[PDB]
Amino acid sequence: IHPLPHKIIIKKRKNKFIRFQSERFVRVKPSWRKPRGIDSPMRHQYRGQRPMVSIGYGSDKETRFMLPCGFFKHRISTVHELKTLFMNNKTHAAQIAHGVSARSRKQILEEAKKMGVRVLNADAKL
Amino acid sequence: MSRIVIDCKGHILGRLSAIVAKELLHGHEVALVRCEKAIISGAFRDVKAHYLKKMHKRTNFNHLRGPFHFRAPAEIVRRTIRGMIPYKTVRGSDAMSRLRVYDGIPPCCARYKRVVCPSAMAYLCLRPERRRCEVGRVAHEIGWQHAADVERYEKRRLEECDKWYQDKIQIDKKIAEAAEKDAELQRINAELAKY
Amino acid sequence: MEEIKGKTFLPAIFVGYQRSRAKQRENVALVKVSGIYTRAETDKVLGRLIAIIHSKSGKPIFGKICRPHGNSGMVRARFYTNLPGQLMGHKVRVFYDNIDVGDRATPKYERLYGNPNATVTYE
Amino acid sequence: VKYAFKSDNLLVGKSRRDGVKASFKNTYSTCRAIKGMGVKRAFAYLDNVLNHKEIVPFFKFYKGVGRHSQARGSGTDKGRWPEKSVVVVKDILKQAVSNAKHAHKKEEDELYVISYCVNRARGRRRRTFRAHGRISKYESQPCHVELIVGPKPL
RNA sequence: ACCCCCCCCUCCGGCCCCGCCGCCCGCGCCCCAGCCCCGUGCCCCCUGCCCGAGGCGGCCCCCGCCCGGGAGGACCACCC
RNA sequence: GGCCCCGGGGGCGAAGGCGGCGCGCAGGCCCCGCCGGACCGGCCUCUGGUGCAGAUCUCGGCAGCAGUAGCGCUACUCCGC
RNA sequence: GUGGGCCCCUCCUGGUAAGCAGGACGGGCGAGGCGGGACGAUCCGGACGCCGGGCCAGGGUGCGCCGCCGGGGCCGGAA
RNA sequence: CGCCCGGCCGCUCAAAAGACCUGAACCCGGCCGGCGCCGGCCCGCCGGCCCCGUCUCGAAACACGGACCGAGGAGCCA
Ligand SMILES: [K+]
Ligand SMILES: [K+]
Ligand SMILES: [K+]
Ligand SMILES: [K+]
Ligand SMILES: [K+]
Ligand SMILES: [K+]
Ligand SMILES: [K+]
Ligand SMILES: [K+]
Ligand SMILES: [K+]
Ligand SMILES: [K+]
Ligand SMILES: [K+]
Ligand SMILES: [K+]
Ligand SMILES: [K+]
Ligand SMILES: [K+]
Ligand SMILES: [K+]
Ligand SMILES: [K+]
Ligand SMILES: [K+]
Ligand SMILES: [K+]
Ligand SMILES: [K+]
Ligand SMILES: [K+]
Ligand SMILES: [K+]
Ligand SMILES: [Mg+2]
Ligand SMILES: [Mg+2]
Ligand SMILES: [Mg+2]
Ligand SMILES: [Mg+2]
Ligand SMILES: [Mg+2]
Ligand SMILES: [Mg+2]
Ligand SMILES: [Mg+2]
Ligand SMILES: [Mg+2]
Ligand SMILES: [Mg+2]
Ligand SMILES: [Mg+2]
Repeated sequence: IHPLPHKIIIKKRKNKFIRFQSERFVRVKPSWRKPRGIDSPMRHQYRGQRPMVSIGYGSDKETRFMLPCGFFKHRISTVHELKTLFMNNKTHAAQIAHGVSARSRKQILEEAKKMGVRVLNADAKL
Repeated sequence: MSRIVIDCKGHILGRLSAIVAKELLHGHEVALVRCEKAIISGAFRDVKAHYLKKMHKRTNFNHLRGPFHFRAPAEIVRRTIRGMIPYKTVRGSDAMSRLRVYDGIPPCCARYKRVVCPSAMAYLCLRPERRRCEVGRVAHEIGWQHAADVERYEKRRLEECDKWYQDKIQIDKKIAEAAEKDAELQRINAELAKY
Repeated sequence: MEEIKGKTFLPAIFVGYQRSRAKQRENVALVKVSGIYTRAETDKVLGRLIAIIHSKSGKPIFGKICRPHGNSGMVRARFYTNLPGQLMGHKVRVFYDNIDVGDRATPKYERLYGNPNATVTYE
Repeated sequence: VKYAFKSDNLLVGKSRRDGVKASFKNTYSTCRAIKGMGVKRAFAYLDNVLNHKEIVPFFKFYKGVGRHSQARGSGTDKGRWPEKSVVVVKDILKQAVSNAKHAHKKEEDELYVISYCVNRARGRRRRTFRAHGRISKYESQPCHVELIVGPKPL
């Protein structure tokens, strides 16, 4: 139920990269797009504009995809998949797919507790 | 968090204004007394023409929207200080609300301790041949209605304080006889060790 | 204020952040210390513990004097937590004595992201 | 069409009418002008409005409503006397007070108006004829009205 | 000096006095010269850091309409 | 088209909807609570009528404006009512 | 893809001249973020991944507004 | 069914699903809280920020298109 100690997690930006001028129009969604206009101020990157996406923000390769509790993730639906993917693993913890019912969440949870795997949505449906 | 009270006799308008503005922006309360005895360098006529040229500027289509030109020395000093404050922000407005400016010495300030700013006084700033004039007289030429009143009030109070000082002399001669508190000498010696 | 109650101090003022006319850096505060009119006379207040009182909750923030500024006795300081703009024009205390506040006077980037390679241990 | 007042562990009298052929803004102002009264005086006041002895003050829909002397102490200078709205609101008030008295032997002397809600309903669509061969609309704004009575708000 | 500024004259936030009648806040007074500058070229430097009431200076509060006439008037307002 | 170790997830609650955390430089993905009430996918190979802010775009709904602008042919009144 | 360019520095041609029109080596804007020149596509520096520390170019250092003192002088435009 | 004089209570049903599956946006009414984007700080201060798309040497332009919202909407095939 505990992972091995790791390097300290660094996020280079804490907020999300938001589309230009999506605060003025409901019809323009906040999902990121690349500015491509001839007089675009955010394309020119004058001062005071929103920050722009680039590969300089990527995470350190040893900590990328690591959840706050120090485990990497596997997403599973059946006891067969649980056993297979967590045969001799000490880096990932499991998660139950959202469509799995209460009846079988019981059985997955028992088998996981036996194996010694952490589950990240243990107490969803009581 | 006391107040600084400055006697504006002798001082140059712009130099005193710069001092007061910086002091206000450091969160200080400042009053200024005797604003009609502050000094503007140059010939009185040149000063006069400059202030009338200022007065010519108003909004053409409605003068109630226009720049307002105040005629009393206190508000002339206040407008000059606003020129050096960023008053359209909250910080600048607080600095303004911390100021006070006066013609003569009124009773609300008559028992404060006054100070001066010699590095902005005209007898140290201006060359002996340079002309100079006082704000009260420019104000009287541009429309201030109350010169004679301020002089009568100043005369009366100066006589009153001249009486007070005579008692003050002897009251000090008793205070000064306190060369007999050894609980004070036992530390004046310690002061001396460091001075 | 129940810890620094009896501690006498030299007075100071928080006048603003470090800035140019284009840019403003809120990591560093510009601070005025009374009786300090010279760059050379800043040696004595250099490296000293200081504090400011944040009105809400009445509690102090602790910090340290780091560096001179200009030719005229201004200093730079870094506080435990960067300061709000509301606190400008307020007073700063420079302590004559020593107080152990532990880690509680040092800035946040040095506290975390300082790179000791602090491995998250998990007990 | 459900109730908007969803308080629980209180003893209330409820009434309601859906799709009312009366001006929405007039009816809204009438209901807000009686909110908070005791039921006796709400009836007296509504009858006075009917007789032009008092007014309905107008917040929120007032461009073109005239200023009048009877608005002298209300917070605005604008009011009117909506007679069809007063008819509808009196009838709905009587229904609610009857409901509360018959559900508990509570008197009109401890009842107050504690809630109202007005909303816009689907209108009747007629037509009007404009110059140069054109046709434009001539709709109506009817309203949904509810009204709640109960014990003193504090 | 037909020029300019002020008075008279028009509007006028705010404020003051007087009628019927409680709260709070702060603690600091020489004057006048600078080619007499009269013995200078200092003080203060702790607004809490241990300060805390009279006198002297501030602050807050304090006052109806409807109704009908008119010398008043789009409605309002205004004067009775 | 296949696989999904006694044969993939589903009325012990599918798709969709409304709020909230997490992961990713990002396009996006994943989980939880509430609604809903019958279907849905991850990986490999195959196919295309495959991704919108704009076109005086098309069709539908609809706001401010606003209780606004506005309602020739002389004329009605009292009582039953 | 492009085959409408434009500006600066020096050198020129027509014109009274023009923020006019036509040519030349080199550079720039176009298609170049940042600071400064109050303000400007092109001037003065410097041409760009995301951050922490240090040094500082060009321009400047009464208050607005980040930054200073000492010393020696003086006190738009034509004939 | 009962009660007032259309309303309220409750009744069938797993459920009102009650003129009907789910029921988004734009826009609005009642109660409760407060008075544009980026950055720092817990939070109202300080700093920076012209309206996009387009043709153009050159657009914030007193150049043109665009009140709002949903769904559709343009290099495929021989
Ligand atoms: K949006
Ligand atoms: K362009
Ligand atoms: K005149
Ligand atoms: K006259
Ligand atoms: K298809
Ligand atoms: K209209
Ligand atoms: K010519
Ligand atoms: K380029
Ligand atoms: K280039
Ligand atoms: K175009
Ligand atoms: K064209
Ligand atoms: K062109
Ligand atoms: K443009
Ligand atoms: K353009
Ligand atoms: K223009
Ligand atoms: K314009
Ligand atoms: K415009
Ligand atoms: K154009
Ligand atoms: K045109
Ligand atoms: K065109
Ligand atoms: K346009
Ligand atoms: Mg017609
Ligand atoms: Mg016709
Ligand atoms: Mg298509
Ligand atoms: Mg487009
Ligand atoms: Mg040209
Ligand atoms: Mg600039
Ligand atoms: Mg400065
Ligand atoms: Mg439905
Ligand atoms: Mg248009
Ligand atoms: Mg679409």
